Amino acid sequence: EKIRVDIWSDIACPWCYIGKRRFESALGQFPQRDQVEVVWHSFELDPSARPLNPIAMRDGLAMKYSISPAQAQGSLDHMTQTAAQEGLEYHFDRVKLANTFLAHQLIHYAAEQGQGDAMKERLLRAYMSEGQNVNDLDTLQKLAAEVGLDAGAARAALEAGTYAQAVRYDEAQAQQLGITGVPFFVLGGKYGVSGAQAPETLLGALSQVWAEQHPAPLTMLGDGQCAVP
Repeated sequence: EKIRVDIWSDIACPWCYIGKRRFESALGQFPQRDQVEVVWHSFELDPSARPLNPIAMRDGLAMKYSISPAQAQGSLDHMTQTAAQEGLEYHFDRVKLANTFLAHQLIHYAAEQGQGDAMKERLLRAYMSEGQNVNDLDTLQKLAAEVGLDAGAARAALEAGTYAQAVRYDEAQAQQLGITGVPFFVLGGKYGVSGAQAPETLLGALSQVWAEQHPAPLTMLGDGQCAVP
């Protein structure tokens, strides 16, 4: 009697924060919201990224998509305004272009304490709005503390690379599934929703899945059978 939602996401993707808000709006409108299980999965836009790339986000975007810095800025402006409608105040001018592998590990650590979503949320805010470097261990330990985790233990887990493999397995699974962009939603292990779609769309998917798991009872009409006990 549960609905599983698997979400692949990168901390470095502004559409993932937008998508998280839109999914949260859909969940709020969904009558059976208490039956929904959300599982975040690791995705790295660029697994081979430098620990910290010193350049401005605008310039990194320009290089990535081979567009003018003016066009890249227009893309940043678009995402900024779109995010504001979700109650997100982005500051792309402060963004630190960090490798997110360790941050994804922290989310895995947090999820074992049952705080995966809060850790994900904290990291998205730290990256998109607060100009924090999510590759930096001090920073990650601090964010873990703010979420209410054992900050000493979290940092120990990060330095040990305890969840490094769990993160790579997440990314492999996305690759196997053909997920090449984020956010990506999987509902009931069957349905896929690509990108940060409208709450109405995600609500529709939730509703469709619930409906399929709870079909109308048949009218039984009044010499044996094989039953599985």
